[PDB]
This record gives sequence, structure tokens and C-alpha cells, in this order.
Amino acid sequence: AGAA
Amino acid sequence: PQITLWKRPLVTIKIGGQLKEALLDTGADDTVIEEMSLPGRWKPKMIGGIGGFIKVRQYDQIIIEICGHKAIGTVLVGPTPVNIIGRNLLTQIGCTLNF
Amino acid sequence: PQITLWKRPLVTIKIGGQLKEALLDTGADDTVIEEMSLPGRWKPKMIGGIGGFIKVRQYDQIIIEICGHKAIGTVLVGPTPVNIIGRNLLTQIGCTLNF
Repeated sequence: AGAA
Repeated sequence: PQITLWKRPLVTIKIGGQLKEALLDTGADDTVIEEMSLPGRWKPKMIGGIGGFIKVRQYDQIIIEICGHKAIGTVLVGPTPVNIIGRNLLTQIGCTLNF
Repeated sequence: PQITLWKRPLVTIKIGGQLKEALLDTGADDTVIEEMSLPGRWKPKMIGGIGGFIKVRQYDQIIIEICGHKAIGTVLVGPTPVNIIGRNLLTQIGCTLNF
């Protein structure tokens, strides 16, 4: 989702 | 393919001669894959906090295949709870959002 | 439109009469928008973290326009640093991943  | 978003966009990816399920994540800049053996050199990064939590190997130049589309790029390889394909590899397979 | 992923998929949304930038996030289940006024009743909810991290307000049936495409659904309103359009809304605008 954000994840990076 | 064309993938709807009713469900999590989980696809089969091939990496290290193995098939893994992974989330096509337009919200991720980068790519994190479950711990597995990949050949050769990698560098330690930590990820999971604002700063970092989980020990992952940064492997550059990893070939991944997604539904017949080969991509090469940087993959973070460790105990992530979910395999996540982020934009760094999504762009390599020509993946776009469409509406 | 067709959004390529060389950059983050930030688009203009219209919600509560207001124009905002929001991330089209296939890794997100739901949609969280920064602190703002909406006309509904809402329900308190906790999101993020391991069982809830931030208090948000769940507004059902919210009309939002994402690049000129109207959709209605549940929007969570809270202290998010990034407006996130999740799959609950991406599906409403008929958004697919394609490669």
C-alpha cells in the first residue's frame, strides 16, 4: 500500500 | 493481462526458478519478496519501520517473470508477510492503471 | 486515462467540494483522506498498525471524483500523510491494472  | 481490483491483485511471479504469489502494488515504490535463495551478492538493508525493521537482502539485477513479462530490477528479499511488486518492476513489464 | 508508473500515481480527486492530490494505491483495501469536513454521519474507526494506530472517521456513500470519474463509496477521514485511493474506490471507477 505504502510498502516502498 | 487486465487485472480488476475487486480482489487483491495477486499474480504468479517467477523468481529464482520458483513460482511465488505477489501483490501488484502501485502504492509501493519498490519490491519485497519472501525469503528465498537467490544467487550471489546483495547488500543488507532494513525495512519495516520508519527507518527500518526487517532484515532484507538487496539483490540488484534480479530477473522476475510476471505473466510472461520478464523484468530485471532491485528486489528486497526477506520475511515480508506479503510478496510485493512495486513500481520499480511494474514499469518494467509495461504495467499501467486504466479507467 | 492510462497512468504509467514511472512516477507515483498521484491524481487530482474532488471530494467535499475540494480538490486534492491522492495516490492510486492497488495495495490499499480502502481509501483514507486527510482531515477535512464532510457532511455525513460517520463512524469512529481505528486503522493502521497492528490492530489500529490512528483514529479515522468512516463516511459511507461519499461521492468522489478521480480524474473526472465519479464514484461513491466509503472514505475514511484522518491524519494520513498521503491521500490514498484504495481498491474500494478504484473498482468503482472501473480501474484495472494492464500489461
